[PDB]
Amino acid sequence: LLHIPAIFTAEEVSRIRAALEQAEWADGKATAGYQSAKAKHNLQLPQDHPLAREIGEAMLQRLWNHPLFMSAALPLKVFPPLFNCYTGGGSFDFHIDNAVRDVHGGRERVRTDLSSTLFFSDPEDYDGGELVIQDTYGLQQVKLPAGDLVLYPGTSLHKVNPVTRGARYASFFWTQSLVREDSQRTLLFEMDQSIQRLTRDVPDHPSLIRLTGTYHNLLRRWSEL
Amino acid sequence: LLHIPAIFTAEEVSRIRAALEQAEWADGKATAGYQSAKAKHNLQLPQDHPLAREIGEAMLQRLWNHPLFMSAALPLKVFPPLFNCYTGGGSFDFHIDNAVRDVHGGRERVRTDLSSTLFFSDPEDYDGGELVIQDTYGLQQVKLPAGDLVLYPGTSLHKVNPVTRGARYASFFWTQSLVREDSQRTLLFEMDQSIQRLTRDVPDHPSLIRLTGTYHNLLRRWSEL
Amino acid sequence: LLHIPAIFTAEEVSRIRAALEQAEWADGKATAGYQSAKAKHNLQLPQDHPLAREIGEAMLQRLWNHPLFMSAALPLKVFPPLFNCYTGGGSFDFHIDNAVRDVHGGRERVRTDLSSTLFFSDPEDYDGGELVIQDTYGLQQVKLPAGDLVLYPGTSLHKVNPVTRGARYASFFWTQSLVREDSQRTLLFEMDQSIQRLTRDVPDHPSLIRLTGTYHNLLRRWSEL
Amino acid sequence: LLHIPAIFTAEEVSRIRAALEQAEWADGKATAGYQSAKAKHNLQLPQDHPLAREIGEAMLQRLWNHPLFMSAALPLKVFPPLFNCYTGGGSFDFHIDNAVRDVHGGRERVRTDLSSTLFFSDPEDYDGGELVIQDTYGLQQVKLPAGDLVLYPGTSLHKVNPVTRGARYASFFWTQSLVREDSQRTLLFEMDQSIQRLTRDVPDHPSLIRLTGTYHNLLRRWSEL
Amino acid sequence: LLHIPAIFTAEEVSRIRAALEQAEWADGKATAGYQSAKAKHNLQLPQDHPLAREIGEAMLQRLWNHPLFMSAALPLKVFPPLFNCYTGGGSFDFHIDNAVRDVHGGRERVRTDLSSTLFFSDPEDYDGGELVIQDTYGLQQVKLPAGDLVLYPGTSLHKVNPVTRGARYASFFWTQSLVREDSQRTLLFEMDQSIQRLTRDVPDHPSLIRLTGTYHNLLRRWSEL
Amino acid sequence: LLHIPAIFTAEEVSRIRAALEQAEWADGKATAGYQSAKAKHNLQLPQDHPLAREIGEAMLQRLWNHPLFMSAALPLKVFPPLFNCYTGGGSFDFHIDNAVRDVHGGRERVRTDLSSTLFFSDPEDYDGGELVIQDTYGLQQVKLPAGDLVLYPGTSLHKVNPVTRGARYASFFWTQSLVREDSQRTLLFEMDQSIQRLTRDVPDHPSLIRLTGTYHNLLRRWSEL
Repeated sequence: LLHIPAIFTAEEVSRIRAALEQAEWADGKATAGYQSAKAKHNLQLPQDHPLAREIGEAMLQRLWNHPLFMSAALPLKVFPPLFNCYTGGGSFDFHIDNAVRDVHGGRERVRTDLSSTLFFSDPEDYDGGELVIQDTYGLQQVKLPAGDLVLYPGTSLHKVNPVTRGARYASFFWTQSLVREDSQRTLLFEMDQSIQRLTRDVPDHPSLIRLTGTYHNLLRRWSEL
Repeated sequence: LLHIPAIFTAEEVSRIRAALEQAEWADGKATAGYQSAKAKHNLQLPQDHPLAREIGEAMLQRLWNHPLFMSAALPLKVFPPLFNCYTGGGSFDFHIDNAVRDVHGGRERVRTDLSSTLFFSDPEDYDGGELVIQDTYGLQQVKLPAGDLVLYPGTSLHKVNPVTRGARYASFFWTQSLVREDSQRTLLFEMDQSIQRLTRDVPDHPSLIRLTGTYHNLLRRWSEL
Repeated sequence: LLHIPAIFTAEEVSRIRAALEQAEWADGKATAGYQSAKAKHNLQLPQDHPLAREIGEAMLQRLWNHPLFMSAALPLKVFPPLFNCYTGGGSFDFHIDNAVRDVHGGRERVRTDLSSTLFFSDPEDYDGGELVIQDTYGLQQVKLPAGDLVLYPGTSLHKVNPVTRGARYASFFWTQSLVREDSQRTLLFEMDQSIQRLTRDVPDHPSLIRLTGTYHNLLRRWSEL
Repeated sequence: LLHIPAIFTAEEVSRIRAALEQAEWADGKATAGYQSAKAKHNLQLPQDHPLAREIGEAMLQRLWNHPLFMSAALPLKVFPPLFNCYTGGGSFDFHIDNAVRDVHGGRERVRTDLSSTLFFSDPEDYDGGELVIQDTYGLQQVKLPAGDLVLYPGTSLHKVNPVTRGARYASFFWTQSLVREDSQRTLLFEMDQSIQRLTRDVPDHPSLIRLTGTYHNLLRRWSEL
Repeated sequence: LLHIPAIFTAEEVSRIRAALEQAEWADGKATAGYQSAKAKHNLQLPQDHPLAREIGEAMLQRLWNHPLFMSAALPLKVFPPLFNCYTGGGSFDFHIDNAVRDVHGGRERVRTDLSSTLFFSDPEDYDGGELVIQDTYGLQQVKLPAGDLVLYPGTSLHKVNPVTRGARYASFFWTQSLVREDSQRTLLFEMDQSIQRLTRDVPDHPSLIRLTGTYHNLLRRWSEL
Repeated sequence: LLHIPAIFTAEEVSRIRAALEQAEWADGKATAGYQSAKAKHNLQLPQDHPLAREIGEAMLQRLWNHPLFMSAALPLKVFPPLFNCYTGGGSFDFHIDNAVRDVHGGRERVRTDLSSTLFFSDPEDYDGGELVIQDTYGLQQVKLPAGDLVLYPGTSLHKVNPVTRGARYASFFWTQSLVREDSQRTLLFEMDQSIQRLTRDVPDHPSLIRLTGTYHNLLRRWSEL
């Protein structure tokens, strides 16, 4: 799990949450097939609601210009972000995301390599509502400050606990990475961090260009696009 | 070889075949390059003939909504269906399909993972014309009722026997699957039928969600798009 | 990080630890290459020590008959277990395990797909000594009850904190799995657990034999031996 | 499904069957696991039976000298052949073969890439006893002349129908190929046959040496050993 | 390195060079990210300069209809060709190309499997300016006649030596191949040349269709699109 | 083509060549199979020759302790070195090496990932005898000083030109690498050189241990053993 903070500033988050608080919400089951629909009991904006289209586009521009998201996710496709609200006991029980998610009836299709939640509500403003991620050998609970993003592989079973007080607004989306295998992405991420550290401490060292070549030749071997 | 019956109803097949019988046909060697053109001796509609465009689109809408085709083929791209007529001795001797088929000057290009024939003529309405498929260790002959589709891997050498009486009308196309390797697709197909059977017999069993998670993680590992 | 408890019984662990307390120890910088030897400040038994070979053989027999270890590790090769002691400030600073470890006497070489530590000391009897495993975006600290084993991928930088009070006795080793990729092993492990759960609940269901066939076909696709 | 005829001569087959007719048989439920032993209702020779070891060695010598078996199977390991008898209603209901079979003595483990049955009984001499191999979209039944072998991928559920009259004697085994994937083995097999055909027809052609290099380069890319 | 001569005729090269000589040149550092920009000291046309768009399109059509380029490169994407000029000491020190190059801010993104330079200056018309390609085990210097193309893998470190007299005009671009691995591309290229040679010497041989089938099944196995 | 000089000292080379000059030689066609034997017109020592086994063991001990050979070849298996003599017009026309070579004593089989020739004769002492290696787009000729080794991928057609004056003595062998793919091996080799250069210039840099971890994780991903 990668926590990427402050995608939006505090004033931006306040503006976005105010619009979400005043939006006309629809039943969340519309974007789930008949299976995980049994587990989904929240509210969602329609995909092409103008607020969802506007903030989704704003999220994409921020993420494509975030060095941490670019390095760790190596994004190729970002599914148009969806917006949900858990309140009044709303929840999303344990489910796996579909391997391929269609956009506008299959115009674009996104392999769900990575999943993400961007929190638009303060953790003090709702009870429950934790994003619970279950791996093979353990569980992780995530409840981040408003404006922060969590990034985790699409291979995990996850759920959102019921919200028992207040309301939780967030955006969620999937990313198809250039690099499908998470162990390969993390290897590239760690190697890039090492190269960045060496560039600061000892720039102009001839081994840096060759290690950069190694990094990009790995990307050549592994990138699908 | 997968036989998918009744893509169209009997009344629809009668309408489609009547239009095909009244269409203006061209020499089939147009679509074949100067290698398999020596083996191709049939009639074909031009690719953008309005009948070929109309029934091709109707064909895609039915196939995209057919659970058997969706599960077995896992389609990503469907080449715009071509339409042919074997009559008066027309035939297509043994040939292999090109690995990549270009659409409209290469705007889209389809890797020919799977081949398909949709029969529009009754088997009783023509002699010969069998679709003969030769794998490494044997041969299969296919002559299906009108409205039925045959699906088979693009890796095989195949031919159409001469038509010595009547006329054989059919559509043919290739599919680029999300999953390139046939053994991977069949594993996924078999797994899905097992999960479908368990959902019927014992729904809400907690292992069903996890096996569905397994299926989609395999699709996540194997899907190219 | 998989926790496999009670490899040995509490009585057995006491006998093993008592023997290790009376053993003659060697400087740990004899079995790590000169580089990781800079980070190594602990005690180790020589690989030809009879006590190390005796306990190591007992560990192998237990592990090769342990369903949890067999399923999660899918072992092909197990490097002969080594035994270390951390006491009086002894530690092992951060290091990466060599990808291929040669076994004394030639012949065998083990790809270090999985790492493991079997704890022989009670956690309350020593201070510090935690096994710290560095992830891409996380730290994990491990200090398990005596007789328990931790299994983790060999792809991680790890270390052992200094033991300030008491002594920490343990065995460590590496495993070459049939399945190299950790994401594949966990997928197989999860699938097997789901099948056992279904086998208990609804036996003789025809989907069990087919899903078992799916499991072994995946093992057939992925196993290297 | 590849049929390899006349591994042994007719005279040899009569001697082998006569010896097997006079041998002391054991219950077949001693070689397969619990799940498969439920489906197993036949007779088998113990793996240390001298007749099984003598005939099995004779099978290995013939198979390793057989150009057809060598090319289509590309064998790396052959599991020591086993011998069974189906008579008096004996059968082996549907089952899948374990992906990895351990050889007595502990040292060797065979990935079951390919399955094989060598028939020692005349098909006219017994009723039933068909080897039924279940495909994704088909069923294949095999009942071959005495002395003939069938070679087929280990990825299929298969069974043997009850023998209602007479007795069916056969040998079965598994092969770990150099080339794990069946589509790769068939590609190599077809390519080698084409080269041999060209070698007979137009020898000394400079493209023969280069295509042979292509064949071995593919074997270099795909062979695991 | 593949040398493909006479992409353009002598008269066409003269016309193109005259326009390049009269064009308004900009600093090259624009296309170089902040890294290789320290190594880039030449002149480039803006990407959408009408001369760059016109000749890039003209190169595009010539290459798509060139049998040597189609077979060796197996192109899927061609980055819109860039145009540079080295003069007055201009050079490009050692650098590695980025694995993924974006077109117009990411509408299309090209994996840089292959790199290419098309020379528009006569070697006699400038001093220095050699394209130097450093492999693991050696260096190659390329300085080709005007109108000729060089094709080489994108995995190499390369540079252009300073031009100390005259001026060097050229176009450069990258190609994403259908087949990512260079060893797979060369195997296909060599095998295609063998099949072409056999078709000339002995056409209508039944092994040619099967080897062509082998070639296309390899392309089916390896092509990404 | 990697050139590894001075496997033996000049004094050692003189003793080795002096022994080979006095040894009893055999027809080279006994080793190579037909087709390759058609192109083989040289002398070779039998594999049970004591001089071949003595020098061969000396080569193995030197190579296994040579950092350059260890890094570039990443050897898993080395085929017992063979010894040949070219003189009086003796030659070896173009040929590919078999992908899998069996070692005489049974048991071991070597995938011929890499080829090598150790020169025991001074290049001035014989005319001709060049080792010609044919690439996809070029030819390389090798005639190295006595005691030097050439290492090159096993994927190439190669030959030895006739020796018209003098005699050429050499040892040749194949290596199965831990890493099958040549592009992977060179990537690892280049990465290791970059790490070693950095280790000398800026030791104790925290990026060195992490980059070493990256190297071994790549080795963990790619090594087959």
